[PDB]
Amino acid sequence: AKGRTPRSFSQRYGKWNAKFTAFSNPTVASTILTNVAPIAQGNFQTNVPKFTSVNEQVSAVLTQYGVTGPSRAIYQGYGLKVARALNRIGAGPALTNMVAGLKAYYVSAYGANPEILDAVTNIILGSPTGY
Amino acid sequence: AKGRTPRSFSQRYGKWNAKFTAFSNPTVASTILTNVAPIAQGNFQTNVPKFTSVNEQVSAVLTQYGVTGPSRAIYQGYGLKVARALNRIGAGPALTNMVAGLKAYYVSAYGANPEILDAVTNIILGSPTGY
Amino acid sequence: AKGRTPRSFSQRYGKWNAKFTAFSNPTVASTILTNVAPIAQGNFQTNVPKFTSVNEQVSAVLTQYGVTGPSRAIYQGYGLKVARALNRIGAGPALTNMVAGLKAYYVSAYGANPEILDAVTNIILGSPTGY
Amino acid sequence: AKGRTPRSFSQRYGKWNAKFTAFSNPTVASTILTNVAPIAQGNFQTNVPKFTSVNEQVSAVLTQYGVTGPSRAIYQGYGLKVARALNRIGAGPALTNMVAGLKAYYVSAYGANPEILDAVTNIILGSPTGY
Amino acid sequence: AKGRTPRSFSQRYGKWNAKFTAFSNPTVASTILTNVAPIAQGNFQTNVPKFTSVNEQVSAVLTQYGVTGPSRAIYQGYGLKVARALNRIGAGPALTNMVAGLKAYYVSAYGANPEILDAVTNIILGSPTGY
Amino acid sequence: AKGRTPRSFSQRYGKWNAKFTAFSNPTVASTILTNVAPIAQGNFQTNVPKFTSVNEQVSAVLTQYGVTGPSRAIYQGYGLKVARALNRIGAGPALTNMVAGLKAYYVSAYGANPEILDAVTNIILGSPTGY
Amino acid sequence: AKGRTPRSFSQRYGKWNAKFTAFSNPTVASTILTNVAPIAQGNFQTNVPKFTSVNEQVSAVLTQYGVTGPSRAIYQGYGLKVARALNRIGAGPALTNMVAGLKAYYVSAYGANPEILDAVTNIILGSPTGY
Amino acid sequence: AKGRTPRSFSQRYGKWNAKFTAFSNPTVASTILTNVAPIAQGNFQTNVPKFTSVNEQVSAVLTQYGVTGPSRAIYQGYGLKVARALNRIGAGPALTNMVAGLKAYYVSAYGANPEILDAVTNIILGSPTGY
Amino acid sequence: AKGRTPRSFSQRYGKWNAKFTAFSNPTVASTILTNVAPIAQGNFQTNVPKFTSVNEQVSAVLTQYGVTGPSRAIYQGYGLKVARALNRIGAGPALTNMVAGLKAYYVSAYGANPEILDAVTNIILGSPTGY
Amino acid sequence: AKGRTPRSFSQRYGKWNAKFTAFSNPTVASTILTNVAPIAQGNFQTNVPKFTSVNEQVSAVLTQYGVTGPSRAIYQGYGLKVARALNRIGAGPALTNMVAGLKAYYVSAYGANPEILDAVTNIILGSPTGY
Repeated sequence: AKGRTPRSFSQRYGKWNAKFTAFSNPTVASTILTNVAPIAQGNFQTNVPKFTSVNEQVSAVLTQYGVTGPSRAIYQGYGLKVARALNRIGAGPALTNMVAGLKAYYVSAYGANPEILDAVTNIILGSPTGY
Repeated sequence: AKGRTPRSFSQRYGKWNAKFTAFSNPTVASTILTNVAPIAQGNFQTNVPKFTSVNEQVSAVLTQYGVTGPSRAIYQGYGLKVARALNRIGAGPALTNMVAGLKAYYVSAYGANPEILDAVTNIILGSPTGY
Repeated sequence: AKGRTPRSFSQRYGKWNAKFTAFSNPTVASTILTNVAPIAQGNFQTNVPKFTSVNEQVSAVLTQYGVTGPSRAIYQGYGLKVARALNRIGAGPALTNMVAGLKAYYVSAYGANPEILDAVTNIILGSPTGY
Repeated sequence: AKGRTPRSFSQRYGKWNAKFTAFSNPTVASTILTNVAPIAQGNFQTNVPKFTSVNEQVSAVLTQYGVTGPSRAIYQGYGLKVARALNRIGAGPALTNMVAGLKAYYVSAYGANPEILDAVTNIILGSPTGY
Repeated sequence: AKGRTPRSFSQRYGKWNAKFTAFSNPTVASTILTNVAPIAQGNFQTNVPKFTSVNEQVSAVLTQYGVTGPSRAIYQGYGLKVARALNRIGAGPALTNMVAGLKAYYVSAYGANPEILDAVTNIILGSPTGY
Repeated sequence: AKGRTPRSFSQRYGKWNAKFTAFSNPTVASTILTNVAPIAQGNFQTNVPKFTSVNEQVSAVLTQYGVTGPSRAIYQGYGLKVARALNRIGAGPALTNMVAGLKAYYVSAYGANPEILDAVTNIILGSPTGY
Repeated sequence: AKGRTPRSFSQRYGKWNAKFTAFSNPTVASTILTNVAPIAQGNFQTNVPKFTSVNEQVSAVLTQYGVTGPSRAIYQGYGLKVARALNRIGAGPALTNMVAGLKAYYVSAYGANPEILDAVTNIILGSPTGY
Repeated sequence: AKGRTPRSFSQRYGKWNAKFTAFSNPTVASTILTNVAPIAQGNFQTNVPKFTSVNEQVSAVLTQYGVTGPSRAIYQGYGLKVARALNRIGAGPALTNMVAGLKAYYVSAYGANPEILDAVTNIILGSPTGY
Repeated sequence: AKGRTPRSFSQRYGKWNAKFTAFSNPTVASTILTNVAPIAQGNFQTNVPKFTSVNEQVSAVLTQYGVTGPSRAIYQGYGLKVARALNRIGAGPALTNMVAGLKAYYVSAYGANPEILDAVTNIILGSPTGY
Repeated sequence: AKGRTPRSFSQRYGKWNAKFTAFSNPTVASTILTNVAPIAQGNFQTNVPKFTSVNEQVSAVLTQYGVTGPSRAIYQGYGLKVARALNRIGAGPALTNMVAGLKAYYVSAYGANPEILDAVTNIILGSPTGY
């Protein structure tokens, strides 16, 4: 019962502004954040290492291909994207379909190199295709 | 002088946790949010109508094709993605490159229909390719 | 969701000014800095030794070549730049590309001597080219 | 009488730690920042418009050449670098020397396109060489 | 009766440390600085414009000769040195002696260019020799 | 990011005045100075003996040449100058260049005696030229 | 329903005089201007930077070509006109048509130089024709 | 002594804001407007009839050529432009140059018809060229 | 819409008198001036040091040439005029043109000495011609 | 006893700021302006007609030479300049000298036309040379 009726700009803005003005009260924000602190810490500790390690391995791979500067971010980004998929749906044919989709995305929108995308996918999933 | 040295999971977690604990203070959160409220309201008012209108137009287009349920989300998402591109870099060859990249992304990763993607790109940009 | 919409000068100034005013509060600044103090100390302790060593060794090299005064800053700066690259991406073909680019930068913009740049690169990376 | 005797890692660390511990005091930070707020606002207002305008113009130039994603950052960064030089020393032969050095830097280290570098320095300085 | 008897390291250190420990008192420091604030402000206002103007003129001169980076500081420093002399002893034969001595100093110790030193002392004093 | 934009006299005066007014606070000054006290003591103890010994040796040398009164300060100053160089850059060709430059400085600007300058350089470095 | 019936001189004068006499009331003018002050400030802040930047760039271009005095105003005006077009309709074939028409206008009516108009169009739009 | 030193965006905005805030005071606006009312009425009375009559004559001319809707505004605008010129500088060769420039302007930018432009300038000035 | 219609002496005088009478009101003058006070202070602090320094240097140059009395004002005037140009348009060919024009102006109208004009433009701009 | 001692920037600024802060008082400004109103009116009435008539005559001259736009201002200004001389010193050899100096000024610094300057001088003084 959250997205059942259409909400126009006026309604979205009104409700967003009401909730923002409410969260800016000292007691409201303090209470909410102090109560959600341990769960947030647990979620960070559960999820972030899988992505920090991907950062480190993709850095190792990018240094061997001579990629420097902001052009590194491209492949770093792609790697993180793949890791997200592996975290969300697991390994299997769906992950293969998403890896192909992500490679097409990056190659045709951002001019990424298919060879370095294969190298990143190999360091993350074990195979260039990911089977 | 922000992303100059590599940060491991320990350093990221420690700094994120220090900042999250600091922001949970009543005075800190209330002060920051009460100071940034008008700029946030202005940015919302400046940016969201361009996306609410895309929502309504793509809804109208999707009803003409019989798309129902979560399958609508796919195309809605695509539309917003395209709108984001138009908002960020502007109209021109870069926009056509990104539209082609997004079409490849969605068709090959999420099994989207090319005809409905063309119809959505037409209602948003004016032509299926976006020239 | 940080650099997705373009920000004009008035928006940048409004947000920067709101945040500067919020941080000037005694409670906000004291809380944030007292929370991030141990992490800042740890980052300083892990990173700065690598650069104090470079300072010492480039000083030793510059004394043997007769460089005095602000002209030492030139080469000191160059050295630190190279060290930054080594701290960021590691050794390999990428570090080679960046060392060549930095040598071109300094020789063309600041009238540096190629021989002393080779000497600083030799004392830092082990060889003039840096392989 | 600031950089006259050599400082080792332990001396730099001790002094940086002393000053950082002192600034974390509520009264010290509050006083310093509340006193320097108007001058910081004046400096922001004097300087930042020159760079936001460069951002917008280079965005326009980059959309006509088909550059998307983090590849834009490269050229954006280069443009800002050039603007920095024009703000520091002004127009003249020194600016020509630095523009040549910056093009060498970016082309050799980050693999930039010479034509797009020419277009960016043309929208900023008026000429590809910058005379 | 200030520098009449010789002081060894132990005596210099004892007295310097006594005075530094005394000035660290809240009342001592606050009283002394609050009392000397207006006289210090007047001294600053009286003296600094003569050197800000020298900075701007030497910058205009250095851009015409293609000097960039730390190599500018050399000439900038020389300029300020000359301005110091002009402030202290005034124009006349003593100023000529000191200009010759400063040129010898800079050319022999820091590898400065005689032509740019002539241009700098010409923008400051009106003549390359300073007569 | 400290000397990247040009500051005029009004900006320099505004920031200097703000910082001077802030430091005159009892808590600000007392906290900063009490925090930097041990590091300042350590730096004094590390550096000042090398200069008190130079004072003693140059005084011994000057008594053997009949130098009395303010004329002693000249050579004393030169001695300290030379010692500064030795403490900063070390022994080598750069120290030779700086000793030659300082000799030219003193002989041509302050009318010092070349023989006594050679004697002071001998007592400090071990040779008149300093090799 | 504003421009539907023809209005002669006496009707325009009667209505203009009525509205001007009404706005001269203290309460009327005070209320209207106090209510529109924030929106006016916002419109100024969003629009004027784009034109001040044009002023500085065209000033730089005109100094390089030797234009002095009121003859500068000519080209300044032209530049602003071009900028106005880019603000209103955007980049594309319509902006090309408007730029060609504006060049024809100024070269025929005000004796402007075609090559300096090309240089102004180049600093503003990126190209002499502005494609 | 009004346009002698360059004003940046912050200076223009500051002065415009100060003046706009001052004018919204009840007494300031009321006084200024009730003082300038008779002079404004006189200026309106002496100037506007020349343009109302031009509007009527150009309306009559446009109805004879079949121009309807917003396409009328074009020529109406053109006529007023010519009328402004005849009011500012008078009849003569300068008016010939300006009429030629205005025709080139409107024909190249707004796609106006040369025949209807000749008819409008003939009903206004007496001749198609305006001699 | 300020200088579009010609104004005779009666209109200029009537409007000037109305505005002078309005400004003499206590509330009007007080509000306007109190509102524009900080911007005026900032503009004074921004611009006047450049001209105070020029006055001081030109007086220094004039004492060396034996110029006394109101004859000094001539050259001071020239100097200030030159500084004005440098503040307005910048350095470049346009400044060369205006310096030549100012020298011709002063030599032909006021009987100034060409060599002393060379000396003044030398102390201000760097060379007698000003390149 | 007004210009007998040299005044530095801080003295000029302090006195100007004192007088400006004083004049912003309601009573001070009101009293001064209300007292000087009739003298200001008389000075305006005595002087401005001589310059409005010059404006009208020079407009008539410029229209028959084909001068349009901002280029008119040049000659208008020149004319006013000449009229100023005639109002200050009157007719005679000094006026011939100033007319020659003004023609040199305008032709060299602003690229004015000698023939149109002759026509302006002839309509103002009766002869191109002004004898």
